[PDB]
Amino acid sequence: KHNMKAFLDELKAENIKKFLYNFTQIPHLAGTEQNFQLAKQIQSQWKEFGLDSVELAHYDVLLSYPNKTHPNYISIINEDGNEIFNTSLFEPPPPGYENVSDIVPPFSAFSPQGMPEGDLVYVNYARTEDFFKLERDMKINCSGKIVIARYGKVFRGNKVKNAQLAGAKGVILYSDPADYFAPGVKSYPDGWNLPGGGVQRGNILNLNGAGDPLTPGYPANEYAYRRGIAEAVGLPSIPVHPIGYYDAQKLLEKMGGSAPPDSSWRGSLKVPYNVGPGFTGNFSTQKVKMHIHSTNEVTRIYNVIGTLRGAVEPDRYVILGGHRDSWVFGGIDPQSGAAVVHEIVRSFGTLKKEGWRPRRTILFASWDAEEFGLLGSTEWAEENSRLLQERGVAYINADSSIEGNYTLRVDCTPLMYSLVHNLTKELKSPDEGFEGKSLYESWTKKSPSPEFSGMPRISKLGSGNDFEVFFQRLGIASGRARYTKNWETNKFSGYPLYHSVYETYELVEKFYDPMFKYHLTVAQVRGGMVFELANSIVLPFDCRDYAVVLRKYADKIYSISMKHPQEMKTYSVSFDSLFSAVKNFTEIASKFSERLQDFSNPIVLRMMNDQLMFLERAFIDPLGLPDRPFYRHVIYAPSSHNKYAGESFPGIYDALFDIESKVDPSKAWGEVKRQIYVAAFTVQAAAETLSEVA
Amino acid sequence: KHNMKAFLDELKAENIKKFLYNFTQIPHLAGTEQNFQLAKQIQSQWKEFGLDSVELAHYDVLLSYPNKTHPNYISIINEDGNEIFNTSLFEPPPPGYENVSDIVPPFSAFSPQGMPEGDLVYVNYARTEDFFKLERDMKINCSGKIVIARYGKVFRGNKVKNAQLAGAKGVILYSDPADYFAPGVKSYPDGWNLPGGGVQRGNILNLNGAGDPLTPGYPANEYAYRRGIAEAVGLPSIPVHPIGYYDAQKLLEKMGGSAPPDSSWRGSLKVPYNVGPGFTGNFSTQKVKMHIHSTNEVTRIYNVIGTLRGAVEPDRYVILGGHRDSWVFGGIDPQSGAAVVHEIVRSFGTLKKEGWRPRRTILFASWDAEEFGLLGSTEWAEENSRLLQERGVAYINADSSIEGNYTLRVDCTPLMYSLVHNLTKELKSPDEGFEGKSLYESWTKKSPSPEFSGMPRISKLGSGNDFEVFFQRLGIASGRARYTKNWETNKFSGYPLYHSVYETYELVEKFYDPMFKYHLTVAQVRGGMVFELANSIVLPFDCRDYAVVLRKYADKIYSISMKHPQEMKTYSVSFDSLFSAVKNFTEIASKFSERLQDFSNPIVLRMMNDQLMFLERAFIDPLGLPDRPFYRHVIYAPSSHNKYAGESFPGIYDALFDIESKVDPSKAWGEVKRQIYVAAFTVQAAAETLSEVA
Ligand SMILES: *[C@@H]1O[C@H](CO)[C@@H](O[C@@H]2O[C@H](CO)[C@@H](O[C@@H]3O[C@H](CO[C@H]4O[C@H](CO)[C@@H](O)[C@H](O)[C@@H]4O)[C@@H](O)[C@H](O[C@H]4O[C@H](CO)[C@@H](O)[C@H](O)[C@@H]4O)[C@@H]3O)[C@H](O)[C@H]2NC(C)=O)[C@H](O)[C@H]1NC(C)=O
Ligand SMILES: *[C@@H]1O[C@H](CO)[C@@H](O[C@@H]2O[C@H](CO)[C@@H](O[C@@H]3O[C@H](CO[C@H]4O[C@H](CO)[C@@H](O)[C@H](O)[C@@H]4O)[C@@H](O)[C@H](O[C@H]4O[C@H](CO)[C@@H](O)[C@H](O)[C@@H]4O)[C@@H]3O)[C@H](O)[C@H]2NC(C)=O)[C@H](O)[C@H]1NC(C)=O
Ligand SMILES: *[C@@H]1O[C@H](CO[C@@H]2O[C@@H](C)[C@@H](O)[C@@H](O)[C@@H]2O)[C@@H](O[C@@H]2O[C@H](CO)[C@@H](O[C@@H]3O[C@H](CO)[C@@H](O)[C@H](O)[C@@H]3O)[C@H](O)[C@H]2NC(C)=O)[C@H](O)[C@H]1NC(C)=O
Ligand SMILES: *[C@@H]1O[C@H](CO[C@@H]2O[C@@H](C)[C@@H](O)[C@@H](O)[C@@H]2O)[C@@H](O[C@@H]2O[C@H](CO)[C@@H](O[C@@H]3O[C@H](CO)[C@@H](O)[C@H](O)[C@@H]3O)[C@H](O)[C@H]2NC(C)=O)[C@H](O)[C@H]1NC(C)=O
Ligand SMILES: COC(=O)CCN1CCCc2cc(-c3ccc(/C=C(\C#N)C(=O)NCCCC[C@H](NC(=O)N[C@@H](CCC(=O)O)C(=O)O)C(=O)O)s3)ccc21
Ligand SMILES: COC(=O)CCN1CCCc2cc(-c3ccc(/C=C(\C#N)C(=O)NCCCC[C@H](NC(=O)N[C@@H](CCC(=O)O)C(=O)O)C(=O)O)s3)ccc21
Ligand SMILES: *[C@@H]1O[C@H](CO)[C@@H](O[C@@H]2O[C@H](CO)[C@@H](O[C@@H]3O[C@H](CO)[C@@H](O)[C@H](O)[C@@H]3O)[C@H](O)[C@H]2NC(C)=O)[C@H](O)[C@H]1NC(C)=O
Ligand SMILES: *[C@@H]1O[C@H](CO)[C@@H](O[C@@H]2O[C@H](CO)[C@@H](O[C@@H]3O[C@H](CO)[C@@H](O)[C@H](O)[C@@H]3O)[C@H](O)[C@H]2NC(C)=O)[C@H](O)[C@H]1NC(C)=O
Ligand SMILES: *[C@@H]1O[C@H](CO)[C@@H](O[C@@H]2O[C@H](CO)[C@@H](O[C@@H]3O[C@H](CO)[C@@H](O)[C@H](O)[C@@H]3O)[C@H](O)[C@H]2NC(C)=O)[C@H](O)[C@H]1NC(C)=O
Ligand SMILES: *[C@@H]1O[C@H](CO)[C@@H](O[C@@H]2O[C@H](CO)[C@@H](O[C@@H]3O[C@H](CO)[C@@H](O)[C@H](O)[C@@H]3O)[C@H](O)[C@H]2NC(C)=O)[C@H](O)[C@H]1NC(C)=O
Ligand SMILES: *[C@@H]1O[C@H](CO)[C@@H](O[C@@H]2O[C@H](CO)[C@@H](O)[C@H](O)[C@H]2NC(C)=O)[C@H](O)[C@H]1NC(C)=O
Ligand SMILES: *[C@@H]1O[C@H](CO)[C@@H](O[C@@H]2O[C@H](CO)[C@@H](O)[C@H](O)[C@H]2NC(C)=O)[C@H](O)[C@H]1NC(C)=O
Ligand SMILES: *[C@@H]1O[C@H](CO)[C@@H](O)[C@H](O)[C@H]1NC(C)=O
Ligand SMILES: *[C@@H]1O[C@H](CO)[C@@H](O)[C@H](O)[C@H]1NC(C)=O
Ligand SMILES: *[C@@H]1O[C@H](CO)[C@@H](O)[C@H](O)[C@H]1NC(C)=O
Ligand SMILES: *[C@@H]1O[C@H](CO)[C@@H](O)[C@H](O)[C@H]1NC(C)=O
Ligand SMILES: [Ca+2]
Ligand SMILES: [Ca+2]
Ligand SMILES: [Cl-]
Ligand SMILES: [Cl-]
Ligand code: NA
Ligand code: NA
Ligand code: NA
Ligand code: NA
Ligand SMILES: [Zn+2]
Ligand SMILES: [Zn+2]
Ligand SMILES: [Zn+2]
Ligand SMILES: [Zn+2]
Repeated sequence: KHNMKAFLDELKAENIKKFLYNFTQIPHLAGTEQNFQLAKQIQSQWKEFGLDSVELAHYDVLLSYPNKTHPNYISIINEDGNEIFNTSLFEPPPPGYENVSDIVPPFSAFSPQGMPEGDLVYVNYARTEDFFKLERDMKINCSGKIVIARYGKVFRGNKVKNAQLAGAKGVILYSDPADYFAPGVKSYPDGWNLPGGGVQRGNILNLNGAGDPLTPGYPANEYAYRRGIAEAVGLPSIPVHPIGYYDAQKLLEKMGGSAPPDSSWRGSLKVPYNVGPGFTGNFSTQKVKMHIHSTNEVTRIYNVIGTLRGAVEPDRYVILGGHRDSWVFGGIDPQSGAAVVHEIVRSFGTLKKEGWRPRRTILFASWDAEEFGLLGSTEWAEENSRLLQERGVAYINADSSIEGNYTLRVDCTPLMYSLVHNLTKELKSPDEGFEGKSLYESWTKKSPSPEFSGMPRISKLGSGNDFEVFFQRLGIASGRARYTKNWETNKFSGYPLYHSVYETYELVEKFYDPMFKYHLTVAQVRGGMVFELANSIVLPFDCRDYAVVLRKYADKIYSISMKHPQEMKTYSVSFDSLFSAVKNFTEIASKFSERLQDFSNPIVLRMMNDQLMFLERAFIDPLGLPDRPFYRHVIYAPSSHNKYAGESFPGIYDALFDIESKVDPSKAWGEVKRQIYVAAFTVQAAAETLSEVA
Repeated sequence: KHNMKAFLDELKAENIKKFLYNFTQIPHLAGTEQNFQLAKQIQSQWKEFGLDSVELAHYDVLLSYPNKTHPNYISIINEDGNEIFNTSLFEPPPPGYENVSDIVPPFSAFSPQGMPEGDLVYVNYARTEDFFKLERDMKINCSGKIVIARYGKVFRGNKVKNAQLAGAKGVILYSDPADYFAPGVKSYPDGWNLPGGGVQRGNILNLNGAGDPLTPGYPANEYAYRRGIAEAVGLPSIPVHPIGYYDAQKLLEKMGGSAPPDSSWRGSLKVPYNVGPGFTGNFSTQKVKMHIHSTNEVTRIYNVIGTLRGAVEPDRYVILGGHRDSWVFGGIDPQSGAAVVHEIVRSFGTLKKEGWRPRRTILFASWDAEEFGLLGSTEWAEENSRLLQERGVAYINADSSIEGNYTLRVDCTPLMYSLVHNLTKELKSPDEGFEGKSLYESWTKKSPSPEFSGMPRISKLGSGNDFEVFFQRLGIASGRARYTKNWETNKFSGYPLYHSVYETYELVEKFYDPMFKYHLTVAQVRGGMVFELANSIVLPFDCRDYAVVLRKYADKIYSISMKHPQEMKTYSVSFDSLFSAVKNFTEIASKFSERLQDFSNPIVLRMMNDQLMFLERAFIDPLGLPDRPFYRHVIYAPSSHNKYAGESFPGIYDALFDIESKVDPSKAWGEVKRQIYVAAFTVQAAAETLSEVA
């Protein structure tokens, strides 16, 4: 029989391992010839595997590269202008890769050029609250200072935006062992920790969903009109560069001025973590100087798009997508994901060769330039936005399959919760101690839901990956899944070797997943979701699960506002309309679910499959959120303080944030009330898409 | 049999006449008790007629009314401040209505209050080109002047916006006999001409699609957050008032300063039409003073929404809508339309009582507050926008059924051209001399297409009526049809008694349509279109007709740009991408049409009906046109110089308009190129919705 079990049994750990090895021998930086060569290889293999069509979709987008003959670095300079300390020009390459060429040195993509010199201020993680603490409580002024911030806790683009708004003239990012060195594990190559010469690459844009900085709204095709650089979306205005902790120690050790305000500001290095500004007495005349010479350049990128045409509803698309470009070798990010997609394609293609087709069309995507701002997925969705919003059933992302070896991690729309619970109950746990038990059982035991006993934790989608255009701009039901760590060590930093030259095939094979069993489990979860989405007669979405979370989010946002009881009285701020809408959604969703159970009529079916498919769509507001026109989903947006985190009822959340500091409270509370109305209206409108249609 | 012929034969001229009489005995001003009473009557009768559900949908919107105890008027004042001439306080009521109460006196809805005094400037029709002529050629400065403009040629809101941007401190509108008195016909009540005491009411907003000025984007429901008045959409900033030609003659006769620049500036009154400023020598110390005391007030309005549930595709909506509110009695506008809708509902309901249902759902709408800015249709579409954009097949408007008795007028999307040709070939001409001939034949003979022999003229949709939200904001295929005049007399002014107290039942019964045969023909055209849209197995849209017009519009816009060959060379302005997209659309549309002919499979059918339904939808750009976020259709928008007229490729048109006067040509031509890219991209994206789906 050709059923989900046939699909799942065809997936092989050994194949994933072979593909990962194949994808990680050389760097595949976006816009480079090697990444175009890999794109062509994937296109050819997906054709071989049996897909109906496999095309490259190319765009010309703004990318950023260091200057090969004018290297980026940072110095401590003395009063004569002699550079007495220089940060490294490259990470020491790992064993056996010391002759690999075209390893891009560490840099912050899209940094402007410049050579600013000044006194250092240490700003902890450079979060909104770190700058609050500096300016409001400690009275330290960052204006015209170079700030030094540790990576972790929030997306590095938000750190840079925060530093810029504080008046910094430059930003130095570094990896503190507190955040990137797990106690009792060795540094690469003898364990999975970050060595002191290791450095995390990454872009520092604030795109807010825009895609290519030069063509917001429209695909960067051959005849596109581009903005000039001065009007580009999301570029930083001050130079930025990342360093490892050997070099950071040299920059931090001489720091003077004020003490750290508390122990939450101290990392693990043998330094005081003084905030500054500037160095202690002996060295007070020394300064820090950055030298940044990277250039932004419009460069061609290539997505591979594979199609497996649906037998019954070819005009309904279930999308499995993940990126292919990497900073260096991409051992985890993204090739551990891409190897998993390759094996999924292979398995579906085996079934297709035996005569099977899925009910709905499955689209497979190998995205380019994800690392430079989700550019390949966003440009392709801008090109195809009309097809996607009228036909897009679901998008399953497929970046890194592992960031640990402890348990499953799922972030998705509430519409997929029941699908994920059901599927994981049918899959075998790969975990030691759970032999013969379901993935659901092991996952639930290791990662319990905070709300419900006997259920596992499933998080809201945030951002910083290729589902952003599909979910928060276009309103297509989206999900992601990977193996993860126990979050009770170095929390809200990912894995230590993230975006470093040390993220290699050997990292994975030796330290994360030697048997490729976690990879296989992740292929079963991602592939299984795609299979059910593309093949179930009734779409496997439960609208009642949206009703339950909407109430939780409404309680949360109400609780935030209720910290200001006097202002809620003065300005007549009521949440009644939002609770009413959520109550109505709950009642209508319950009734819709009864009809979905209680209806041989393919029009009623497809009518109801359309109501299911368009339910995520109904949370889109075509006017977008304030000053973020590409974040249109009213229930979920990336946190305005951390692109990685999701925020619920983001319009109301941002209206309430730090509201006690606004100069005009009547105007600020007016805007809170405006966002309440928008959210209540959108919830009610979404509910009404589930009512009887006539 | 229950087929279109059964539907059409059930329609009766005598019923339309009875309904028109019933709807026009008292005024039905939006927001008044009498208009709520009529709404309740229509709701009750549509239920009686057999519709499945009939609901009122109410909103609280900004309306505008004169102050009953502080009347609006204009004076000529002398140097002592004695008011030596006053304009009328009311139109002399027609025979037999001299005791009807609650006739709203003439006023310009949404005028601010004020009592400005100053010298008059006569500005012809107050068009963009009239102000160009004044400022650029004649060197007359309107700053701080009261302008007097004749009605006609363009929507009165554009006149006011143009006067405001010229620095006027007030606007006086009047009806010139040149534009509102047809040679050789008598004034009401003895003919259909405007008497000298007659005055045209009408709002002077510039909403650009926004709907209620206080709630752009969202329905004005019970919990809506409203903008303050200062941030409202579209309100004029200077007082405005309309007068008849007896009073205008008194204001114009003393005008001095410069002569009219040419005869296109002279109307029919026995006055010089001097432009001013101010009066001739003897009277140079006299001034004009306005007294405006109207108030804007949030007021409840009521739409009636009737549903006839579809038998096979209940989740597909074909909408017949027209408004019910009137300025006074609404003898033509809108009750000649509403009586026609009432009879259509009656006929469909007769068939329903015999057991028939249409294939798709038909929604019937009696809109409120159309006269105050399309408010009722727009608020309802804002409320239901998600249902309408995923389910809306078509919208047929149904305002005034007659504006003349000469021939048919149709303005619609190209997607309806073939439907209209086919239907009119099956209908009988009501015209004298065409007994036994088709409506198509009489219409084609009297109103030939300018492009094609043996075809009738069908115009682009403009605006100034309730289809605006459905077509230009939401991208639902839309059309309108009515009987019209021969446009070779007083051109681009409508009918003489438009928006006057004289627009009565007797006007229609005595002078326009004594046998109600033109009304019946219009009921057959509107009703027949609805019938085919709601009942044809394959949607009756021909995508090839869009391809033909796209080429015509691309040639037109290219020809405008080619007036500036030097700048097109300097700035590398090419239309190649737009022509390529139009060529592709033509090829893909031809192939789609072959498949539509060449496919028992209801999924392929409905898949292809979805491609047809979503084709108009594909011309929407969710970012809207520049500074007009609610005009989202890239092919059609209301002219930025005249809301009544449609403009094709409006983004490029506005970028090219008066471009030779821009101070920064590189920036201006850059924006032309940007709009070319947007238009070429949107045409190609629309074409690709017609490609094979996978
Ligand atoms: C959750 O779902 C419920 C439906 O079960 C919605 O309930 C509606 O709530 C609104 C209030 O926001 C009600 O609005 C009121 O309507 C009255 C007229 O209603 C009649 O006509 C409608 C046709 O639209 C019928 O549906 C209805 O059954 C009645 O026949 C108005 O008279 C009310 O206005 C008066 O009172 C208010 C409040 O004091 C004053 O401000 C006004 O000035 C005026 O005096 C009022 O507008 C509506 O009737 C309810 N519908 C139903 C079917 O019960 C909730 O709105 C929904 N939640 C959200 C967030 O949408
Ligand atoms: C009307 O419809 C036609 C399709 O019939 C479209 O034609 C496309 O036109 C674009 C130009 O805008 C072509 O783009 C060119 O693609 C080359 C690579 O194409 C290969 O890969 C694609 C996969 O996407 C295949 O479809 C294709 O068959 C080929 O296998 C590039 O190499 C070209 O770039 C080079 O030349 C340009 C121009 O000189 C330089 O600026 C570049 O720097 C570079 O050197 C170029 O990008 C595209 O190939 C065409 N497709 C097909 C199938 O023919 C029209 O675009 C469409 N009109 C509109 C408005 O959309
Ligand atoms: C830190 O690095 C700086 C800069 O060095 C340069 O850039 C780096 C990224 C590497 O690619 C280096 O190889 C590269 O040189 C060092 O300061 C520089 O020192 C050099 C050599 O001593 C100076 O060159 C001199 O140039 C003048 C020309 O007028 C001659 O008089 C001299 O004979 C000599 O050739 C150079 O001027 C100087 N540059 C700057 C910007 O200060 C620095 O020594 C190094 N510090 C360390 C390792 O502690
Ligand atoms: C044009 O109309 C103005 C204003 O008249 C008023 O408003 C109109 C819309 C109508 O509703 C009128 O019925 C209404 O009166 C006329 O000017 C006004 O004339 C009256 C009567 O002569 C003046 O009243 C005077 O008030 C003072 C109070 O201090 C006394 O000294 C007088 O005994 C007398 O009662 C009024 O002040 C004056 N108003 C203004 C604003 O000028 C005007 O006569 C008329 N012109 C015509 C018909 O040619
Ligand atoms: C209900 O739910 C809840 O309770 C919500 C809970 N909740 C609410 C409150 C606190 C909170 C915090 C977080 C996080 C904070 C830090 C996080 C992780 C990192 C940091 N700093 C990090 O760098 N990880 C590396 C892998 C991830 C990026 C990685 N992606 C990329 O590398 N992409 C590129 C390009 C991206 C782009 O340009 O946009 C890049 O980032 O450079 C991946 O996705 O694997 S996640 C998440 C949820 C959360
Ligand atoms: C291919 O095509 C082509 O060739 C396109 C050709 N083409 C291109 C170039 C020249 C041109 C000019 C025109 C016109 C110019 C003036 C016109 C008519 C009037 C004036 N002035 C007028 O007042 N008519 C009264 C009835 C119409 C309004 C009447 N509507 C209302 O009364 N509505 C209210 C509220 C509206 C709102 O608030 O928005 C109001 O207007 O007050 C109706 O629709 O019956 S139409 C049309 C097309 C055209
Ligand atoms: C990753 O795996 C791919 C797919 O197996 C490898 O690419 C493939 O490499 C082989 C051997 O080089 C190619 O076959 C050769 O073809 C040429 C003619 O073009 C011929 O001269 C040789 O004799 C040989 O038959 C094959 O085309 C190619 N397939 C692709 C790109 O689809 C790739 O080498 C692996 N990469 C690494 C780093 O291991
Ligand atoms: C995840 O799995 C659960 C458990 O199987 C699914 O819920 C179950 O769905 C079935 C099929 O629709 C329900 O069966 C129905 O039962 C009623 C009788 O009460 C009958 O009227 C229907 O004809 C039908 O037989 C079943 O009740 C229901 N079980 C529970 C506990 O809710 C669920 O649908 C799955 N989720 C997804 C997204 O697939
Ligand atoms: C326009 O036509 C409508 C519909 O025919 C007229 O309204 C209807 O008027 C009649 C007579 O007044 C109403 O019947 C009456 O009902 C009351 C009880 O409510 C009773 O006291 C009387 O004896 C009589 O039976 C009828 O309800 C009403 N129908 C509606 C509103 O649906 C209306 O009068 C006409 N208007 C004009 C201006 O001619
Ligand atoms: C308006 O009326 C015209 C004329 O009736 C309609 O065009 C006609 O549509 C029919 C039905 O699809 C076409 O018949 C087809 O003919 C081909 C053979 O060439 C065959 O392959 C198909 O199975 C089918 O029998 C017919 O060719 C076509 N006539 C013309 C002159 O184009 C048109 O569809 C109507 N428009 C609307 C919107 O309904
Ligand atoms: C990368 O840096 C080098 C310099 O280290 C740049 O080459 C110089 O560019 C300047 C300014 O245009 C010229 O005046 C010199 O003649 C060049 N010098 C040398 C030594 O080649 C180069 O332009 C930069 N590359 C990029 C892509 O920006
Ligand atoms: C319409 O106009 C009348 C005046 O002709 C207004 O009534 C006056 O309002 C003023 C200012 O608020 C009061 O001081 C007076 O006591 C009122 N005078 C009279 C004679 O009644 C009235 O407010 C206006 N109506 C509206 C709805 O604006
Ligand atoms: C910080 O320093 C700058 C530059 O000297 C100054 O202009 C600014 O006002 C200061 N801000 C605060 C909050 O002290
Ligand atoms: C793999 O699992 C073991 C057992 O818990 C753990 O000690 C080790 O740290 C894990 N490896 C990684 C990379 O997390
Ligand atoms: C018109 O008059 C005003 C007011 O006196 C003046 O400020 C303005 O500059 C003048 N404009 C032109 C174009 O002459
Ligand atoms: C009705 O038609 C006749 C015949 O052409 C014409 O003379 C008369 O003016 C028409 N009435 C109206 C209101 O146009
Ligand atoms: Ca873009
Ligand atoms: Ca509104
Ligand atoms: Cl992922
Ligand atoms: Cl109409
Ligand atoms: Na384990
Ligand atoms: Na290695
Ligand atoms: Na005639
Ligand atoms: Na009359
Ligand atoms: Zn990644
Ligand atoms: Zn990454
Ligand atoms: Zn009207
Ligand atoms: Zn009107």
